[PDB]
Amino acid sequence: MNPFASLTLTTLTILTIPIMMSNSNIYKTNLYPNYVKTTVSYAFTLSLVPLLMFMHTGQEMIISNWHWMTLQTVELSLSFKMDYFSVMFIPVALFVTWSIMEFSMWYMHSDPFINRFFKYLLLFLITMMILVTANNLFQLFIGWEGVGIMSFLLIGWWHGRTDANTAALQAILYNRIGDIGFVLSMAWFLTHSNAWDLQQIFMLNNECPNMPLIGLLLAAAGKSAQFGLHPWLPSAMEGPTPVSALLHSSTMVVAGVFLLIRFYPLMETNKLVQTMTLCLGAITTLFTALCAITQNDIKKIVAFSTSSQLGLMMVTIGINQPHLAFLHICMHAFFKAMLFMCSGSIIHSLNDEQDIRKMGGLYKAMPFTTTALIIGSLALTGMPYLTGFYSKDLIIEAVNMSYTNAWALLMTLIATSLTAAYSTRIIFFAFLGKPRFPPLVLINENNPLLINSIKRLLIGSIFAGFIISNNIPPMTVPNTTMPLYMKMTALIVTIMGFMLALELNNTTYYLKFKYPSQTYKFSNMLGYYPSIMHRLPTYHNLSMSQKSASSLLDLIWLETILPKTTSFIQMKMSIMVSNQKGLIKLYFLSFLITIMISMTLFN
Amino acid sequence: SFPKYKPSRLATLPATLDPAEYDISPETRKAQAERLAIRSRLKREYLLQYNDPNRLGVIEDPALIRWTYARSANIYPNFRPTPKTSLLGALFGIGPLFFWYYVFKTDRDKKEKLIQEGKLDQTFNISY
Amino acid sequence: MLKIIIPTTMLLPMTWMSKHNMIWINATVHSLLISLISLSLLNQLGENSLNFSLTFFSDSLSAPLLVLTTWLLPLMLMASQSHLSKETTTRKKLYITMLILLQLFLIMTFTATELILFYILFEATLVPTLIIITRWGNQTERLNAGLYFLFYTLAGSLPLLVALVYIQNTTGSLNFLIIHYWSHPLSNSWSNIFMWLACIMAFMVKMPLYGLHLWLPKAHVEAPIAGSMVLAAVLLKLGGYGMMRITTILNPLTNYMAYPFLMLSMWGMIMTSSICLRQTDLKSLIAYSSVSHMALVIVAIMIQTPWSFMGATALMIAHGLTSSMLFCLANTNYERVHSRTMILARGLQTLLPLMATWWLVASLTNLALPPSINLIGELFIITASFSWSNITIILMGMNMMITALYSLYMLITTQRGKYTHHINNIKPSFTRENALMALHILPLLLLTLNPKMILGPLY
Amino acid sequence: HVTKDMFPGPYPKTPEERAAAAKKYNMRVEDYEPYPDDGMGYGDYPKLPDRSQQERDPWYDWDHPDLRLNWGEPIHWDLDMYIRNRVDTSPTPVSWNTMCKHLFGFVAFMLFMFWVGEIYPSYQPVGPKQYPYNDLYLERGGDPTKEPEPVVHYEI
Amino acid sequence: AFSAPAAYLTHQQKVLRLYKRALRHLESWCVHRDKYRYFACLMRARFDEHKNEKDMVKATQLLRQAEEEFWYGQHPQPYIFPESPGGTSYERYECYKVPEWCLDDWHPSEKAMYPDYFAKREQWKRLRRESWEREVKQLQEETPPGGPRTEALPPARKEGDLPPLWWHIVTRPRERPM
Ligand SMILES: CCCCCCCCCCCCCCCCCC(=O)OC[C@H](COP(=O)([O-])OCC(O)COP(=O)([O-])OC[C@@H](COC(=O)CCCCCCCCCCCCCCCCC)OC(=O)CCCCCCCCCCCCCCCCC)OC(=O)CCCCCCCCCCCCCCCCC
Ligand SMILES: CCCCCCCCCCCCCCCCC[C@@H](O)O[C@H](CO[C@H](O)CCCCCCCCCCCCCCC)COP(=O)(O)OCC[N+](C)(C)C
Ligand SMILES: CCCCCCCC/C=C\CCCCCCCC(=O)O[C@H](COC(=O)CCCCCCC/C=C/CCCCCCCC)COP(=O)(O)OCCN
Repeated sequence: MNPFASLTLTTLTILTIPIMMSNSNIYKTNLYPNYVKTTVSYAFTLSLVPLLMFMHTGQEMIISNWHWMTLQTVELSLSFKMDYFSVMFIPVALFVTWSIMEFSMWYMHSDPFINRFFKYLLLFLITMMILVTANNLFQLFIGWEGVGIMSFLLIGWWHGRTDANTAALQAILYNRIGDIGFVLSMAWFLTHSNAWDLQQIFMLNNECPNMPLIGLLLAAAGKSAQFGLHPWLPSAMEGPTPVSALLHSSTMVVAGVFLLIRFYPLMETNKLVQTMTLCLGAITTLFTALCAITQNDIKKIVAFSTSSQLGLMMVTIGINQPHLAFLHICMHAFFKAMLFMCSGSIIHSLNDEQDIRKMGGLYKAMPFTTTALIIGSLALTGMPYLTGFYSKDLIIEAVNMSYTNAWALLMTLIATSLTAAYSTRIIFFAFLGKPRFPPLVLINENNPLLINSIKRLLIGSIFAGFIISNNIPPMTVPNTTMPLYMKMTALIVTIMGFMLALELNNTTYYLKFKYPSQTYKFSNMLGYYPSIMHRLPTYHNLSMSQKSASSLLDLIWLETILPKTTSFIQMKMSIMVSNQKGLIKLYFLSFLITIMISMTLFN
Repeated sequence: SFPKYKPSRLATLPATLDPAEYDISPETRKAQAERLAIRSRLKREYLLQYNDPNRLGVIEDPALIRWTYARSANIYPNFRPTPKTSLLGALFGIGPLFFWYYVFKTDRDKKEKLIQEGKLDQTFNISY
Repeated sequence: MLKIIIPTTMLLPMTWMSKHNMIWINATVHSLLISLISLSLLNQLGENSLNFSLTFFSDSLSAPLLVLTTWLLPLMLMASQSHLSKETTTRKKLYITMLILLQLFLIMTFTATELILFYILFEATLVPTLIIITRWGNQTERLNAGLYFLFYTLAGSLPLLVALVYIQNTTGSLNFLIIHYWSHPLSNSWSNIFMWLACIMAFMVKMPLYGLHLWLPKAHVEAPIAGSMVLAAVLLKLGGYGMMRITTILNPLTNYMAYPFLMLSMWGMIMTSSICLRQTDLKSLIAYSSVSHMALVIVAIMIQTPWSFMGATALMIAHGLTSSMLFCLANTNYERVHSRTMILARGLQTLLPLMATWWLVASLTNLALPPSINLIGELFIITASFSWSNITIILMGMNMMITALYSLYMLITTQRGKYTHHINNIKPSFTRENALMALHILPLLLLTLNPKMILGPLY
Repeated sequence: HVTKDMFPGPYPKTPEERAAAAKKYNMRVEDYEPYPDDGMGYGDYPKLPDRSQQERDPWYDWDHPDLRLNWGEPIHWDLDMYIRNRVDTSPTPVSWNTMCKHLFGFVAFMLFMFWVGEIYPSYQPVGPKQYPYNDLYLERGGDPTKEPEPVVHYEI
Repeated sequence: AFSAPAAYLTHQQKVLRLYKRALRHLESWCVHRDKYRYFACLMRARFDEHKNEKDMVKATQLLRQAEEEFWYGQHPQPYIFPESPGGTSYERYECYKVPEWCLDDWHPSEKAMYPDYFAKREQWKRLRRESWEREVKQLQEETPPGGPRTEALPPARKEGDLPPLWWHIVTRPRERPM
């Protein structure tokens, strides 16, 4: 009966079998990564069926299968939600993950613990699938924490490196800062709505107050790395390139945005929180693009581009278009994952070299990576009828054609221009000039794994936008009528950014050298935010933790008050009482005084 | 001329920008020679203890024991009641408690008053 | 209830009559069998309680604590069997006798239908712990620690006894059932205020409260591995059990009198979590983590709501298991290193991978990662506190952040990085240590499947 | 193997005990400087420079290359605060004050101009969206037994 | 790295270090090869204007304003080699570096595999053992009275002798053990 439930639970169930077999013999052989990749591909082709059923009928479900503890009138159960969002996001995530493991087959070929790496990737995928399909807040929290712990483990993959451990702890710190708001939202929802289920929460909140939505916004800012809590996402590039391509670019980092998508019925009934979301998204995308346009590490540039796209997603949520933000998530996963895969291929070909100053002529030296990166950059900047167009163009039109703040719209436009700027910066500095790598050329691409993994996401980044846009039902009123100039605002802004950044980059060939300005230093040092905020608070905390908390109070004053004072007083009284020289004259005089006092006082 | 770099607590002075380094003198040279002699003696002792094949244990580090002992067990016997210490202890051990007490007391009196007047709208508030 | 007490008493004759090289095997086997027997007490009712007789009764608050107490003894024996290798048979039998006596006293304490009997056993548990700390301890400060661990306790417990007998002169019965059924409100008077203080501070000193937590780092550091296990896992929960049992008669005076202790706990959790960040000792860091968790439990008990009590019970069970595991891992490091300093031995994941996995799991379960019962208790207490007042969430979130910070700091400092070069006596981990870690960790991940078993009588 | 005399003591007041303490901690008498004699129990422990371990020389052959420490040399009182995984004092290309001012100015300008944009929003030359059935009264909240005021929309 | 440090840095060492840092940061500024070559030759010409200078006070005044100018234009994000102390792969393979003494704790079933390796290891241990007593004596007889002045170790002077304190330098794990 109704195969939708059976299929949509079977995908997630069969995603867990290699974890069970990790204790078997196959885990000790070299066929384990192939086992995991085959399992993921089968899961994707099996999850393609519920998507087809939804596109045919629009069928949605809630599967509350197992009953957990019941606490008075509150019931907790293992409940999975299979709405449009889950049944659409699962296939895309599975496709991207399949491509990522196929790429990691070649990229991690020399890593001794490759089976453990694939197990970690599969565990992260399982936790993310738990997060996406969750119907209640406790299961969503379970996924929220699973993805964070897996990110911590994968960032510090090389545990002999100090910086990897530092970045992992940084990510954990920022995600716990978001966890504060997540827990606040959970507590408020249970206290007032008497349930953590999505249905009851939506029903009992006709006009949602500020506090739960502010908690959700804080959690989303923490997980999606908004401006206040951004640096952990740039710092997460310490992990292996497959980790940066899968977790911190396309799947995990959108999770916070997804959270705000899940609570959109409560989002639309509040205006202040929507304004806060829009402002945060605008400032985040602007700041991240401005930091990106002047970096030398390619992975850092891609991470900053991802953060700018997340800020754009948050702006879209703030302007009351959750479905459009979900579509942007779907397209961004495709093209950003393929872009990171191209970056990793180039990185491996140049003997683990990441700075763009040592990368020269690769347009002819490596052609497939060249064409894949060109297509990805065109999709990211937005080329009509590509996968990035069907999302970003509508984002820009919705921002322009709705009652927003002028400053947020201006920063969105400037962020689009800066996105074009850093895309052309990457292409120019990595593919056009004369070669600058060491003389021993080790450039090679003849490997079916890398080529197939890149080309699958290439076909995706070319066709998926059109297919998905023309397949899903309409979920919003279109902007059918538009000013002619305002119809082309995004295109002219992108072209202007392309041309201006190309002209600026072409002046590096000139035989003239000048010292940098203050704006360049501000943008290159990430607005100086990583310096101050990672040196001023932490020290001022840690010092206190040893000066006031540990030594002043715990070791000195709390010791002085109760135990030491008692010891001193008892010692003094014992010395005074016991210090009698043994002369019976004094004792007899004291006895006489006591007898007189007793006779004159107790009668 | 160029703008001058200003040192701070969390951004110390660069090694190549210290005025003391360029003021070379025989006394400074002798001090550096003695410092390197001390470091060399300690390194020689450590290597002599380290490369010994008979040793099958950790090499005790008196610096580490001194650090741990001074951090943990040497605090109170050297403590003296001082206006600085008395004031700082009173502040950091009493002020936060009374501050949080005032905050929570004000919040709870506000909530209790709102409940007594009945204007709180506690519908669906069942679990507590 | 005697079906559990009598085998525990027979554990003594068996140990003494046991062959000179078969004490550990017999003790472990029969302790595990007694734990299996005590497992039957989990079958509770939604009605009053399991009243076995006039002297002993069971409850769904007492049942998980009794199960944990019975389960701890085999783990304590397995941990202690290592460092007592060069020790004479008579003194090893004396050590096992002290452990058995402590378990018997705890088992009788957790049933305790009458409050004076509860006090007698609750203070009788002191002597074996003091003997264990002051006899089988390594450092010279152990004696001092023992003194502290003694007098603090008595400084809180002697007034309680007076209050207790005073109540029997007024109420006429100290039986828990009659006390619950015949409870009457406390008038807001100075005499009632002092009776409240006498009834409360005895249990607040053993949790311990933030102001009165000085004895705990000393006692935990200088005690042997079994002493640290029993102190962190079970002995800290006596105060919480006593508070939950005795707060019935303290109403409605609890509302006014809870404020100083609530403020002290809510700020001392932050203070101890921050103290954990700057610590050069593993055992001290674990002790301060225990202080933070028990401060949260104190907040839960003082809030006095059903969710508060459920979260408190779950948190006590989870914290006991987690702290015992952490102390065991630290002792396994110390037995190889003999320094007990975090920064001395580093990069142990390279040399001992399975022990690194055990360390990771222990740190994760101390970090309150869902759906572990640690997270269940923490979340229930947080929600109850938010219902109590919406401003507590700031302090709770700060505590969670610092807790995660210091947990991962402990993990990274000892497991990650580069190994110490001059240390060469790091032998592969034995089967005993790995089995100890597994037997510590598996019950947690099995209990998260059936949370209602540890949620207490208000479930 | 550690003796009683090789443990920290009280504050040194005369040059003889200062030299003895300097010898104890394996450093020159000139380089030795105890913490100021106040209530906090520093005793006689060297007040080494507050420089972090990140900016120690990364090419020297340290006995602990990760911590960048030598075997017998004295340990800074706040070593655990400076472990290359925590606060570092490495000099920056731009001065601390300049970075502070630039970051604060950027944040303040962003907040002020966001408030300004909130004061002056952007919209299209259109009227409010019209909804057919009493502004969707029945499908938004319900309450069919109240008969809301009939709203009629404009044809133009 | 391998060479022992000196008590101080001479003026020529300081100027060479400044030249190295300035050229590296100029290469970081000048991405393209021809531009870097032109500006590096210009910088070399600017440096060799004062090569023949003799006044030590004026020489110290030099290189100091040069260091200040370098600090002002030090390219706040310079190029770093991947394995350098600031590179992206500085300590990537330190987690795979296992000590040699760990092999002494292997199970006999594990030592059943690779028998030739453990035979050679036994010869190495004997050679270290016989050699060590002699090395200590050489160090004791060669070290100047009052303790060493520079952490430089002497070589072996006899026929059958070996360099003092050689075991942990010869037995480094690898640069890429796995
Ligand atoms: C209504 C009609 C609509 C049409 C309007 C008109 C259409 C466009 C008109 C054009 C307008 C300007 C376009 C040129 C942009 C400048 C590019 C340039 O020349 O850079 C070189 C030059 C310095 O180069 P350098 O230091 O020698 O670097 C050495 C090598 O080049 C090192 O080279 P490298 O290899 O390392 O990397 C090269 C990289 C590195 O270059 C950089 O260093 C980048 C830094 C400057 C470029 C960033 C411009 C983005 C502006 C967003 C700012 C938002 C507000 C921020 C508030 C800050 C508050 C302090 O450069 C690039 O790759 C491209 C940079 C970005 C240019 C392309 C996109 C920008 C055009 C879009 C702007 C507006 C059109 C939006 C369209 C939508 C329609 C409304 O940059 C400048 O001189 C700055 C010019 C503008 C900066 C304004 C911010 C100044 C803030 C000071 C205080 C202000 C008052 C605040 C008071 C607060 C008190 C509370
Ligand atoms: C050190 C580490 C922690 C250890 C434990 C510390 C916690 C114990 C603190 C006990 C709580 C406070 C004790 C009494 C609280 C009663 C409420 C009082 O504070 O409020 C006012 C009370 O007024 C004044 O407080 C009068 C008392 C003043 C004398 C107390 C000394 C104040 C500071 C001393 C602190 C030292 C405590 C520890 C001693 C060892 C209200 O005025 P009033 O309505 O009229 O009285 C109501 C009570 N009636 C109805 C019974 C009459
Ligand atoms: C770790 C150290 C903690 C120490 C705990 C100490 C706190 C407990 C309070 C002090 C002891 C009081 C014991 C009283 C036992 C309860 C009996 C009772 O309350 O009955 C009252 C008796 O109340 C009293 O007499 C109490 C007087 C207190 C005398 C001893 C003072 C001890 C120190 C007091 C200052 C400290 C206060 C806070 C201490 C907190 C601990 C830090 C009624 O008396 P009746 O005459 O029968 O009434 C007839 C008319 N209606």
